[PDB]
Amino acid sequence: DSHKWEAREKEHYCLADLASLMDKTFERKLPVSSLTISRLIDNISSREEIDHAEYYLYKFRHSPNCWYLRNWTIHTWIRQCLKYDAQDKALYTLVNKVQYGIFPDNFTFNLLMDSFIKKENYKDALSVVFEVMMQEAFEVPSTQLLSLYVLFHCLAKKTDFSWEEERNFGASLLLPGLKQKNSVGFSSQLYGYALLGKVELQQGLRAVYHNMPLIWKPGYLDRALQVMEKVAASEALDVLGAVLKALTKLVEQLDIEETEQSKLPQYLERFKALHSKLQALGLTTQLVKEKLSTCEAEDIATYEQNLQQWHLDLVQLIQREQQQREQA
Amino acid sequence: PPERELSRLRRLYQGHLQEESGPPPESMP
Amino acid sequence: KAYRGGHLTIRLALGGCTNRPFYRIVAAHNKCPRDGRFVEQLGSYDPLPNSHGEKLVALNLDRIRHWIGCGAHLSKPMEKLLGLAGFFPLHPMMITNAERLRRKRAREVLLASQKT
Amino acid sequence: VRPRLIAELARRVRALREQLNRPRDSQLYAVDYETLTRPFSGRRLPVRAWADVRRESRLLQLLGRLPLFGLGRLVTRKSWLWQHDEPCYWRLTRVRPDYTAQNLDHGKAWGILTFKGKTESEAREIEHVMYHDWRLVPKHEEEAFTAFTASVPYPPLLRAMIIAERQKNGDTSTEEPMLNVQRIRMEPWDYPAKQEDKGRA
Repeated sequence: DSHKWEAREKEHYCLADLASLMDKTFERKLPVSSLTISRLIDNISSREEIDHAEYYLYKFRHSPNCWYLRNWTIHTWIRQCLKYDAQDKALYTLVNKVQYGIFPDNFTFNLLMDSFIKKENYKDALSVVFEVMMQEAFEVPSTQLLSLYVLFHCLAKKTDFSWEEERNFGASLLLPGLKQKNSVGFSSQLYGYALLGKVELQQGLRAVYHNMPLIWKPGYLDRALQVMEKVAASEALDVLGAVLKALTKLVEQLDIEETEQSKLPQYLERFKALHSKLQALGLTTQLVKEKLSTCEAEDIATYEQNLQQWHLDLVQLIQREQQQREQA
Repeated sequence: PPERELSRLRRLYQGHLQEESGPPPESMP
Repeated sequence: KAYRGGHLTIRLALGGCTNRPFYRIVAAHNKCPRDGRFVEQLGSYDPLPNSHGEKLVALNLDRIRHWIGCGAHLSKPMEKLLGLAGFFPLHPMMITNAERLRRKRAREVLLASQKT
Repeated sequence: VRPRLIAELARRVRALREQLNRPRDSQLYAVDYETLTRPFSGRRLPVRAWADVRRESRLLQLLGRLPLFGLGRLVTRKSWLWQHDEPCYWRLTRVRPDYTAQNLDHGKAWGILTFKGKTESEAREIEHVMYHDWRLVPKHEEEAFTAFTASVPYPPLLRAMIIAERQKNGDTSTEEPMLNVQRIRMEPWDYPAKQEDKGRA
């Protein structure tokens, strides 16, 4: 998964001939084309040129063409930092997420996720885990990939996990909670539905929809207390917390629907009289090492198809750029 | 009104509310 | 005069002396003043109870169906007045203050009760 | 005739300074969250809309973190949650976001409205783009969120005319005259209107 692109549609091999054109067209307050941004990004052979692109993609993110940041312009940047470091300044676009604004929601996310653990990368694979959690993804077998990895640091870091990183824990499992294949893909939702429900009565209902894509209905224990019956029509975290709330600011709900602190007796007996059906019909970190070779047939077929859709792109846009120099 | 919409206004103005009666009467001498 | 985006309104006007009101409904521009010039003249409204107690109104309701027929905006007190008669239905704010004073007479039936 | 050579040339020089050094959205749609005023204007927001700016979040500061700036995504207003459980929302077709603005928001966009389930073609501009009453619909539970399912008598004096015109013209016709409602449409006060009917100050 390296030398598929790197026959790279050969071109000019300079930077100072082009680093004084983009800002010159920035200081004239003119827009900048989406073709002239790429020709610095392919010219990366150093880390001094990495912060050259950080001084340029910042100003092109804040350009009147806030669109036309094309997906391969991200990906041709994904090659260079995987080439050089893939440790710190490769990440430092994705943390701010708006002063550069890539969003490469593809197989391009996974190429810097699998190249993480090749150094075993325990710290810098906590972040992109959280930063593709917020972005719209998970129509891909990378649903297996993050779920294999959130249960690497569920086994590693063991605290109250934060004020708001407890909410970051559950939010990274439900959007990969799309797994009709196995019961642990449904027993992964019971993990996240639990500790998203623990912030319901300590920290507020608004804490689940700050920035992260979750909805405003106040029941997430009851989104867990209904689907485990569907698994029972076909989990040791919820045992602590459901008694924990029963142990010892703007109001936006209604005076007839109850504030759900008063449904904790109907939260115990609705759950505790139901887990016996799993005992009547019929640990996790090993179950993700089963799917690693079961599925994951490595969808490179649409990757190289995207490489041919991009060869449809860059030669036709350059065919435009040649017209605006001869007609003048 | 149905009592759910009567509470719906009570959702909006929780810092500024008075209390009230229901029906106005029929006549007055 | 040329008024930037003017429409036509059917307003009331003062024409009596001090402490003697006398209203008179007019078809006019929106931005001309209350006492000022109108486009066309319509009936008078007498707010003072005359001999043996009547509060008189005149309404030529043939040309207001030519003027609200031609899309004239109204004034709120005249909006109540055709509901007090029956050319229009009754205004909601006239219904509320009817019920409010009733409810302000429904606090009188406990102030009368708690004394005797 | 004495022509106004000055008052003619003084009109383009306002029309080329409401066009050249106009301030964009970025410098007049920020809000102080500690005094509740505005930069460059100073005019405080009414006390009915204090929590929505202070405690909730805008549209394009929610839409500043998505690929293609939400090329077809769903957006819901904060009020539309609290007034109608019926699905009222937009879709999107185009965005024209600002560039001077740090921490991108305040831009321009347009898309497709669906009011409490009633959809419409002819994509127009969104209302309240700078307003802070906005929430995003996540694509987990996206399909069931969008799940949707006479004539009046006359006031009495105008009633008194038509019955008398019948008695004048020849027929008794004790049929009551019934003016209709069924042409007059009743869109609510919560319906957002078109944007370029308004002008930006």
